[PDB]
Amino acid sequence: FLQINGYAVSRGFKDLELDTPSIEKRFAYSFLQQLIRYVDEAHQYILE
Amino acid sequence: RDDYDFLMQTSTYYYSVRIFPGQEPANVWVGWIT
Amino acid sequence: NPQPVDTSNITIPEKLEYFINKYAEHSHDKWSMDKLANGWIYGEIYSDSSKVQPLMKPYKLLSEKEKEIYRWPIKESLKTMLAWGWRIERTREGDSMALYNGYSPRAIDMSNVTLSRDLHAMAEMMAE
Amino acid sequence: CSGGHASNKEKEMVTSLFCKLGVLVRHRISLFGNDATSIVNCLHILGQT
Amino acid sequence: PGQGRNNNGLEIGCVVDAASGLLTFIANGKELSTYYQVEPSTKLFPAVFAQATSPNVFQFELGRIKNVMPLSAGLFKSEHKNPVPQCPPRLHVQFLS
Repeated sequence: FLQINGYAVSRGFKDLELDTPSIEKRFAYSFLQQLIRYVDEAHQYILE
Repeated sequence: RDDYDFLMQTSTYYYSVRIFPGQEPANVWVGWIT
Repeated sequence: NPQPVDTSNITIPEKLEYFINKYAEHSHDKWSMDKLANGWIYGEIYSDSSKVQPLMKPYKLLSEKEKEIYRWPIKESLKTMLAWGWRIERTREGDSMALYNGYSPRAIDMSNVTLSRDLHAMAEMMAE
Repeated sequence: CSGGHASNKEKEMVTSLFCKLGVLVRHRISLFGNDATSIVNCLHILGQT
Repeated sequence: PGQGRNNNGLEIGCVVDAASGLLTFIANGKELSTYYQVEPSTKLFPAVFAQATSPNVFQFELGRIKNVMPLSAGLFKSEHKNPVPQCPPRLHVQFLS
């Protein structure tokens, strides 16, 4: 009926912007980054 | 009531198209083609 | 836990109120033909056991209470819809329709008309 | 050919991970409790990648 | 009028004057402004172009209106004087492919 009377209801909030050009949000990016954090932490761990 | 003699002498022909409710009629075109 | 989204804070608008009035007209209409199909007898006295009732009168004629008992659930319905933040826009052709404002009282083939997928998801979340 | 290759920074950071893992494994096979072979295979597949 | 398809199914009625080549259309009982004039000896095929937005798309009705003889009379030579509408098996829907 909303469609019948032509009222369009939309999402509660439209997305403001997606930082797709910035590669920091790549799944490989964050995963490999945490991989490096743990590698460095374990490296100084084994240095101790 | 239409005149039977008029129906006999006339040449105008008719058909119709019922767009079922809910079918967006802007997406529906009716007419003749060659 | 059975809790909905509370929405008591928002107020209903009037351009939405015209749509609410039309949909309450539709609600009354389908209720009336439900009574016709069931076979409720037309009579001033209202007796469920005798199946008699006088409420087959048109929506504009219809009792304001009955109009109100349609409008109320409609009011909290659009109220929760706005609580979800969903913005509602009246099209210009729809506005022209309100401006313009045998005779068979016919319902609308809800099943035949179709809905978009995002609105389907909205229908599912409001249903839950 | 479908698409979705690693970025230049992805490649940089993978290579840095390789270097630091090699530093980690350098002279620590005895420190690793027979898992040194697991790290050896890890650095291996890292080399082929 | 607007929302004619809403309350009831919309009815577009096509009338062709084979003696003069005038093609006119009536929607909801009133004749629409758009009209066509065709040259003599033209063969016109009834046609509907539709993008389906519903399980049920449309319906060809081979009925007749006041002072207009139905489509089967024009199509078939045997029924050139038969006011009764007909849908013989020869008539069938064909889709572009």
